[PDB]
Amino acid sequence: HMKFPGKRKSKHYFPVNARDPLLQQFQPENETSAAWVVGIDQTLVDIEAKVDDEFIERYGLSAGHSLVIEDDVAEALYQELKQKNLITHQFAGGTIGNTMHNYSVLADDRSVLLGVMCSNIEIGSYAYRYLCNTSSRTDLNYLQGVDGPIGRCFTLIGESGERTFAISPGHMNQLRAESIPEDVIAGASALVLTSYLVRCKPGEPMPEATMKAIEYAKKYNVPVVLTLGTKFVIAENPQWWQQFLKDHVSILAMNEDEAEALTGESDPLLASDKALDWVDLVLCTAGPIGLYMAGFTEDEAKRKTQHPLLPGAIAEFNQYEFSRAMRHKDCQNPLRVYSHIAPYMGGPEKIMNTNGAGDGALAALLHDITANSYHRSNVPNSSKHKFTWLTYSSLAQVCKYANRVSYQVLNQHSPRLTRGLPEREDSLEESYWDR
Amino acid sequence: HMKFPGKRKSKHYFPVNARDPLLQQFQPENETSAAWVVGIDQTLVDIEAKVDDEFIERYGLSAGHSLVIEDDVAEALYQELKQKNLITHQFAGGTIGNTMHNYSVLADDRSVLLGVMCSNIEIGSYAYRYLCNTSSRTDLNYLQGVDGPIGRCFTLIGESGERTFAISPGHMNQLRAESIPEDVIAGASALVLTSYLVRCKPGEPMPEATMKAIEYAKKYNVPVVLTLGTKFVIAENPQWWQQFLKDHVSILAMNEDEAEALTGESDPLLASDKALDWVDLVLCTAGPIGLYMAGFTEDEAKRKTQHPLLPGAIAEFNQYEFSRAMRHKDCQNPLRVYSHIAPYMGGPGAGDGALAALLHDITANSYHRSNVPNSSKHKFTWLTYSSLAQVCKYANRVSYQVLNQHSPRLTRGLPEREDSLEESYWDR
Amino acid sequence: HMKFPGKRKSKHYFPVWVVGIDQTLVDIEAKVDDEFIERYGLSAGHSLVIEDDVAEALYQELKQKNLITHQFAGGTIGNTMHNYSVLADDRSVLLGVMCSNIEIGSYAYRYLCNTSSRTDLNYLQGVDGPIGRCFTLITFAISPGHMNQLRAESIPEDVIAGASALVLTSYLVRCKPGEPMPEATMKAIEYAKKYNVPVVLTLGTKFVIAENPQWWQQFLKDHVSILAMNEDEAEALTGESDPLLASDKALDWVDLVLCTAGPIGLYMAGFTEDEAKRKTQHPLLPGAIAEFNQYEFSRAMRHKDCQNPLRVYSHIAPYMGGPEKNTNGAGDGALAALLHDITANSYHRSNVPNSSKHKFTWLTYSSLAQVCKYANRVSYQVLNQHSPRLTRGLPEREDSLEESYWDR
Amino acid sequence: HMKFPGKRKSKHYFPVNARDPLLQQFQAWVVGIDQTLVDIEAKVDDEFIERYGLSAGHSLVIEDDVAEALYQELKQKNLITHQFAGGTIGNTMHNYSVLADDRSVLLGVMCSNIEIGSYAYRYLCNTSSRTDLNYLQGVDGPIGRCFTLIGESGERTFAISPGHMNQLRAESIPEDVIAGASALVLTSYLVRCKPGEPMPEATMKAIEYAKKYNVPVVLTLGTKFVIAENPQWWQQFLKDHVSILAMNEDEAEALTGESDPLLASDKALDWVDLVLCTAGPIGLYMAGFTEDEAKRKTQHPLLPGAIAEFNQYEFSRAMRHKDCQNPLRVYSHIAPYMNTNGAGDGALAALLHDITANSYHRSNVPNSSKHKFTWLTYSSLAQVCKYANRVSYQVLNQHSPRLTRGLPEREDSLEESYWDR
Ligand SMILES: Nc1nc2c(ncn2[C@@H]2O[C@H](COP(=O)(O)OP(=O)(O)O)[C@@H](OP(=O)(O)OP(=O)(O)O)[C@H]2O)c(=O)[nH]1
Ligand SMILES: Nc1nc2c(ncn2[C@@H]2O[C@H](COP(=O)(O)OP(=O)(O)O)[C@@H](OP(=O)(O)OP(=O)(O)O)[C@H]2O)c(=O)[nH]1
Ligand SMILES: Nc1nc2c(ncn2[C@@H]2O[C@H](COP(=O)(O)OP(=O)(O)O)[C@@H](OP(=O)(O)OP(=O)(O)O)[C@H]2O)c(=O)[nH]1
Ligand SMILES: Nc1nc2c(ncn2[C@@H]2O[C@H](COP(=O)(O)OP(=O)(O)O)[C@@H](OP(=O)(O)OP(=O)(O)O)[C@H]2O)c(=O)[nH]1
Ligand SMILES: Nc1nc2c(ncn2[C@@H]2O[C@H](CO)[C@@H](O)[C@H]2O)c(=O)[nH]1
Ligand SMILES: Nc1nc2c(ncn2[C@@H]2O[C@H](CO)[C@@H](O)[C@H]2O)c(=O)[nH]1
Ligand SMILES: Nc1nc2c(ncn2[C@@H]2O[C@H](CO)[C@@H](O)[C@H]2O)c(=O)[nH]1
Ligand SMILES: Nc1nc2c(ncn2[C@@H]2O[C@H](CO)[C@@H](O)[C@H]2O)c(=O)[nH]1
Ligand SMILES: Nc1nc2c(ncn2[C@@H]2O[C@H](CO)[C@@H](O)[C@H]2O)c(=O)[nH]1
Ligand SMILES: Nc1nc2c(ncn2[C@@H]2O[C@H](CO)[C@@H](O)[C@H]2O)c(=O)[nH]1
Ligand SMILES: Nc1nc2c(ncn2[C@@H]2O[C@H](CO)[C@@H](O)[C@H]2O)c(=O)[nH]1
Ligand SMILES: Nc1nc2c(ncn2[C@@H]2O[C@H](CO)[C@@H](O)[C@H]2O)c(=O)[nH]1
Ligand SMILES: [K+]
Ligand SMILES: [K+]
Ligand SMILES: [K+]
Ligand SMILES: [K+]
Ligand SMILES: [K+]
Ligand SMILES: [K+]
Ligand SMILES: [Mg+2]
Ligand SMILES: [Mg+2]
Ligand SMILES: [Mg+2]
Repeated sequence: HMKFPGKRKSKHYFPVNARDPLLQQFQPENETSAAWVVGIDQTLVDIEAKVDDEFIERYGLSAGHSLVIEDDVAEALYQELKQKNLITHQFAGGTIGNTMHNYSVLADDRSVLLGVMCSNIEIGSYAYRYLCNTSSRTDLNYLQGVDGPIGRCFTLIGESGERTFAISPGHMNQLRAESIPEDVIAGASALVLTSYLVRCKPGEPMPEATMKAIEYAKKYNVPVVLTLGTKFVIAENPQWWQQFLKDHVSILAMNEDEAEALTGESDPLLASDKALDWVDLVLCTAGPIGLYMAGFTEDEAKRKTQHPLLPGAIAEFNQYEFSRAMRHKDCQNPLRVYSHIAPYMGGPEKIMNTNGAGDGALAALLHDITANSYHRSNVPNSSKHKFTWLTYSSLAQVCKYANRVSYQVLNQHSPRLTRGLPEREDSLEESYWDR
Repeated sequence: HMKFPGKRKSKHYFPVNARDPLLQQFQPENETSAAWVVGIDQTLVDIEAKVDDEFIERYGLSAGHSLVIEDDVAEALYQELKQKNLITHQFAGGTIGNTMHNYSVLADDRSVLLGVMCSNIEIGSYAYRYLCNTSSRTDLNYLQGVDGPIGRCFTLIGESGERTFAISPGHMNQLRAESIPEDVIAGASALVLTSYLVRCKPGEPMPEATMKAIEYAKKYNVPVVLTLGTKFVIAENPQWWQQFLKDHVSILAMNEDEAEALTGESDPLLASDKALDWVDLVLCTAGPIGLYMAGFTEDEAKRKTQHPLLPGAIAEFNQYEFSRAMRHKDCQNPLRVYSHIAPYMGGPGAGDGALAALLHDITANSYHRSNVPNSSKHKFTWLTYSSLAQVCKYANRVSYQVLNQHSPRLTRGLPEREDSLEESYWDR
Repeated sequence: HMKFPGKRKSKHYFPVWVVGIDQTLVDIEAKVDDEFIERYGLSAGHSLVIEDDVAEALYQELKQKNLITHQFAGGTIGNTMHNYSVLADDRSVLLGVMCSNIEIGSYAYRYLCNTSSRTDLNYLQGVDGPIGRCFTLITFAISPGHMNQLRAESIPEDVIAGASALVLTSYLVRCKPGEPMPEATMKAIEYAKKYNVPVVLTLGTKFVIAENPQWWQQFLKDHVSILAMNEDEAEALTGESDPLLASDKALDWVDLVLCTAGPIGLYMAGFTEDEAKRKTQHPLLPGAIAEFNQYEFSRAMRHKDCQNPLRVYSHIAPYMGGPEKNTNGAGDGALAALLHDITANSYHRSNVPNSSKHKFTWLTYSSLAQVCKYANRVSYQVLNQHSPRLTRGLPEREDSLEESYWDR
Repeated sequence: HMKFPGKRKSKHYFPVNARDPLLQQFQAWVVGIDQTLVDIEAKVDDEFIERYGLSAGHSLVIEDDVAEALYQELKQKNLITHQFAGGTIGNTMHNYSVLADDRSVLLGVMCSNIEIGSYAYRYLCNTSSRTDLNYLQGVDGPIGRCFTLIGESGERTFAISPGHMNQLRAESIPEDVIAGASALVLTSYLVRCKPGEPMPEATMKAIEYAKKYNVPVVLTLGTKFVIAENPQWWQQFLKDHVSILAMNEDEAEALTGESDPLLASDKALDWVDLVLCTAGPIGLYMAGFTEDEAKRKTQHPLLPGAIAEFNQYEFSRAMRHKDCQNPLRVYSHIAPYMNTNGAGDGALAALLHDITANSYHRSNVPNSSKHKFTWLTYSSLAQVCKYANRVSYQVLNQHSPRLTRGLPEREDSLEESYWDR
């Protein structure tokens, strides 16, 4: 029942749901299908508000950071916002919670979320709000119970632009590795993680559970995906993250600042290319520069672009933009391919939410990767396969999609979407509304 | 931040978001505020499964009904479904929960639901599921706590497409009149009820709270909306329902059979017309016949159709198809107007979907009036933003969407219009 | 030999001048610290005059440490006439001052080597002093020199008589008293009324206008027919913070209004014959004036020439979502586009009396909506480049032969 | 901030404004010498031509008093129709900047005191904006006047009143300006001067710098008569100094002796590295050198000619004989698209654009496939002919030999819908 990733005209027909006539005389009586995506996150609740730069330093914060805070310092901040009646919005959050939420909206298929949740949920609470607000098709039944509160992210915006985060973890890192459902990760087409998962008070089991999901991920050949949580967290130990990506990660989500922190390259293109030594596919959100994508394709199946060749540190880096991504392991003679797209319709008027924008362009990519798993099980004999790809569409096309989604997330306050993209009406549908 | 009702090319520009530059020169120093819709329901959870028509009779059920059952009968049925591993789908339900859910998906604005909810919610439970599944923009913060379980609706399919429903109410009818948020209903553009709300064990407060919600609705001149839950519920006392509609209800949703039970008219058009004696606007879903709509417009502002004139018991009833609906009270020379549309693309809970579309159009008028009071769309105090012909176009398309899927709840709105610039972008 | 205004496909066939007054200026650009501004008694966002010796002190600090980045011709009306000639490929006459003896490498030298070719400077007036120096600090610091010494005898009556518009800036009355520039300006306006030449006015900062808003209003009624403006300059003139309303209130005094609303886009308001109304095919927009673009598609007339005048409005948003990163010279560019369209009407009427585009005494060649389209595009061009002066017109679409020729 | 040469769809992306966010994350002009001249155009009788010792189709110097008599009769009878800046190289530097929207430096003379309304004033108000005249030299005399005398037939006779136009001194040649250039442009008229005037000496000092810093030298011709006086000296000039030769069909027959344009250009290729000849209505030919390893063969039919199938490798980029390791001779010709004097002066500007474009794209895009070797032109000979042919067509549909309207660029898919909105 999954939607098509993007709005481009496709050469091959996409079924959308298995009840399709041609597909019904086609599929077997016993049909599995049902392709999904799973991620791990620190169950969080955003509490957004604008504040003075005085409010920032008064609580030991720095602009543009994501800093954890002590429990007593947080209650002091919580009380000052209710006193001054400064709170503007309360909604679900989490770099990966947002991503799973946006995935379900874009594809209208299920996503499983792994994390924590109050064992007893009272109405009107932060844990309650998290549920009423989470997307419908996002599945929260596999969460784990905790006797404490879920996490609170005090998103402080201040003057136009930089959005500061202050985290009251609560029990958000109390996820145990026994709570990782083996069967869910096996039938997944990607496992999505964020750099914030290692940031925890020592001894908390979240990292223990995260590595356990990766165990299952490797068992069943499920790509591991990683998004990053600010430049400062990474620059502390760049070589540790580098070593981590080689062993486990297969897909890397990133922005230009987070990337230079990892590679030492002020050029996103080079940072992304240097990253390809460690992972199979890289997405780099460069803010106003646009976004880049770098990955691998089979050298025999390369498709050369029809756009002008772009200049860059790597000459003509989009030369095979129209190739689809494969995992390095699945290639016989892997070839590096790169692509870049500029902001949609010249970008927004207002800078707005640049933090959750990257977390959204990622969801677009996940959609395309799931779509490949979905269309492969429903139409296996298709020209779209018998080569073992990673993405259903080409890098150029996936950029086209993810770029359009980021524009959606930037042009609104929240980082979570509630409405998918508008698809084209055919002639019949068009005349219907015009009649 | 509300979406536009339908996908038609509009003469007047719809702001969509109160942040629109053209609207901030227009907008005062303080927020202009969006509108919303509220409804009351028996918090329910659908539990779908196929069974024999033999299985139906084994629990005192009839094909095609919606029947309550006692707790011992319910625990036996639940155990038999888990035993044979027969359950196929579990999701949120309720005639009005669905409608409020679909409204939020279609409009992308907030909807308030009033009802019950376990005060202690354990993970994996039914009360848990209700939350994880309800749409985001549907607001459940105003539900009421209960020491019991929410309702379970066992949807049983009879192989021919027949849907039998077996209801284990639990505490779903325990909504108290104090729990009705007065301020929520005041800023609403409609209060939505379902005929199922009167079905409860004696002494339970649900009816008391219902009368209390309607009380607030009249305070602030909020239209009351009523959808019906089967012909059988109405045939019990059709003249009682008639009396209810005159006093309270302003908008009536129905299907052809539900209507015949209420008015005695096997012709939907005639039944709807008779219904207009009691309410201000009528939506009647006639299945494969299509769906009809009947309402009032000011005889001064009538806009005559440009489509061919249709034959029916009411001669040339679509003559003013293109008029907008008003409430009878707001009209000085009220005029009856009718419209009819056939199924989308020849045909393949649907009625509860076409209603949601109507709610959207009514909220859109409330939204566009607060953001652009100067526009030609408000020389008078209308009920719908669009014309009956246009509202039917929308509701018909939505019911088709609910038919082509299994569940009665939508998960994604309709495909929106792609302009020329977007097209070139994707085709690049 | 004039170009077509815009790149839109035209129903009527185009076969293929304007005069203005300015304080002859030369831009000298440099970026500086916010400390540098207060160190010389300046304020941000102004155009503040400075003395000749104080000007020499600022000039010298820029030469020592070499902070000057770019030097080019300037002046709100110098830019506008310059950009007009680039866009239309027709002549524009500029009136002002100029060193009577010009040495190679000088500032007066540069102004000539840099001014557009098709722009005609022969009617300038000689002065034994220097032209003006504008020190652009990223605020403007002005060393007037002799820029305001234009004498009214130097106003060529015959030039303005055969013109289709006279273009002025509010900066022409801002001068040390006793300098003759304002007198020369009034003489041009006197000539303009004789031969029925529309008067055009762009404004030079909110501060200049807010001092005595009620006076400028009266100026526009008597003389002005076309008003160029930005959103701030507009609130100062009318007291209406809404650009739509401000532009509307200004229509009480003038015949046509162009208001650059920065990121909001740009508005336009004018008059058209109620018989010749052409109603828009775009959605009706909301605003303080309901459905104000209802007749976006009418052509512009002067209030006097209408028998049943009707007010008509249009609004368009920034091109391609605005730029990536010079919000000043843009308005001075958007204006040039309007001039281009107005010249085209007098041009297309004099070369093609048989065409249907002259059924009435029009002001604009195109529709109000179509003109906004054109001016909007030019503003984007002025924003993407550094200087406020254009160097190449817009690219026009070629036929199939050009397509096939270049690809072959 | 330079424009792209031509309107063809390019395989490689052209940065245009060096701001372009692309090249910035990993982060060029042409100079010429001319006799400062002013065109004064007018229609005249065939009696008017002979009356001052002139012949139709020449560019003839005249005495100062012979000029004063001619000037006075044109004002008396009110015969002058247009007055504008001129000079075979003045046109070129002007037209280049119009087409490329980048700077061009011009070297010459100019009144040290310029009064309003004068000819020196007019020259500046009229010169292209982006043309830089700051490096000119001051002179205590009047600038040159070229009286363009046209007849009803169309013959454009030229009468030159040199004044001090040939007083350019070799010290006034800016050493560094020519160094960072991509071409040094000269005209056959620079050696033609009254004896003792230093103008030819200044030319040789500019050429010194050109070879010093490896700047290709360019040469355009005036009329066939200018060369037929001494064809063998011009030839000898080309070998040592010139790297690029500009020519038209008649000017060429006088230098090479070939009534066939193709052979003449080929003969000239022995002395210089690249030759362009304007063949009037026959079209235009181009000949040069390319690396034999990277030659790219045409997709057009092979043409018959004095050299059979001369367009066999039309699509190659041109190199200098010196820069080639194994040079190959390459030829191309294009016919007219869809003022016979100034049109050729325009096509030269077009080629300069492409040659600078290579210099511009090389400094901004060192990594591209377009700079493996050390090329001369950015585009292919077939593509370069397209451009210059297109420019010459514009020069004919207008009066003056200087342009005011560069080429109109192709409207995009996105833009076109905007203008259609
Ligand atoms: N315009 C455009 N096209 C893209 C882009 N990315 C990939 N393509 C094209 O899609 C074609 C492959 O179609 P599929 O990807 O197999 O089918 P799909 O329509 O379901 O995606 C490729 O062409 P091909 O098969 O090599 O050539 P052909 O056989 O389609 O002629 C490739 O050139 C893009 O960003 N823009
Ligand atoms: N095609 C079509 N049109 C419909 C339908 N229902 C109403 N209309 C037309 O819409 C017009 C009114 O526009 P509004 O309702 O005020 O604007 P809106 O479309 O943006 O809401 C009416 O025309 P009017 O105002 O009388 O004529 P005009 O002023 O629109 O020219 C009416 O004829 C329908 O089902 N199909
Ligand atoms: N594309 C476009 N068109 C606009 C715009 N504004 C006005 N028009 C249309 O231009 C037409 C008038 O054309 P002119 O303005 O005379 O011709 P032009 O193209 O040379 O300017 C009008 O209708 P018409 O029916 O085309 O004229 P007619 O054929 O009835 O005379 C009007 O609808 C705009 O922004 N974009
Ligand atoms: N249509 C056309 N093409 C010309 C002409 N002259 C040269 N070319 C083509 O230009 C290509 C080289 O492109 P570049 O010069 O590097 O790129 P450019 O488009 O930016 O100039 C050559 O093709 P290639 O790369 O070998 O061909 P392909 O593999 O791109 O098909 C050659 O065929 C001409 O007159 N007409
Ligand atoms: N998982 C996680 N998400 C975070 C953290 N800090 C901020 N975010 C989320 O990041 C998003 C903004 O980029 C919001 O959804 C925040 O709630 C953190 O420490 N962990
Ligand atoms: N992604 C990626 N994997 C590599 C690269 N070089 C070696 N490997 C992997 O390292 C292991 C050693 O062969 C195998 O799993 C390879 O696929 C590289 O450049 N990129
Ligand atoms: N409120 C309410 N909804 C019901 C009842 N019986 C069935 N439904 C719902 O009606 C929908 C099908 O029309 C499903 O969501 C059912 O759960 C009932 O008694 N009350
Ligand atoms: N709905 C409805 N109310 C009516 C009608 N005729 C009179 N009324 C009542 O008359 C009053 C005037 O609006 C209200 O009480 C209405 O309900 C009718 O045809 N329909
Ligand atoms: N006429 C005039 N132009 C000015 C003044 N101040 C700045 N400018 C010019 O206005 C342009 C920027 O809008 C630049 O060319 C400035 O040099 C002034 O007082 N008068
Ligand atoms: N611009 C303009 N002139 C007006 C308006 N109303 C009257 N006038 C003129 O003002 C003078 C006094 O009525 C006459 O010249 C009128 O034509 C108006 O709304 N706008
Ligand atoms: N430098 C120079 N230009 C000339 C001469 N004769 C004609 N021209 C110019 O050549 C152009 C016509 O080809 C016009 O601009 C003429 O002024 C001459 O002797 N020297
Ligand atoms: N341009 C050119 N130079 C040649 C040729 N043959 C020899 N040379 C000269 O020989 C030297 C080697 O490059 C240089 O001085 C060249 O100019 C030839 O065919 N063309
Ligand atoms: K890896
Ligand atoms: K939910
Ligand atoms: K009623
Ligand atoms: K100039
Ligand atoms: K006036
Ligand atoms: K040589
Ligand atoms: Mg991030
Ligand atoms: Mg201005
Ligand atoms: Mg020549």
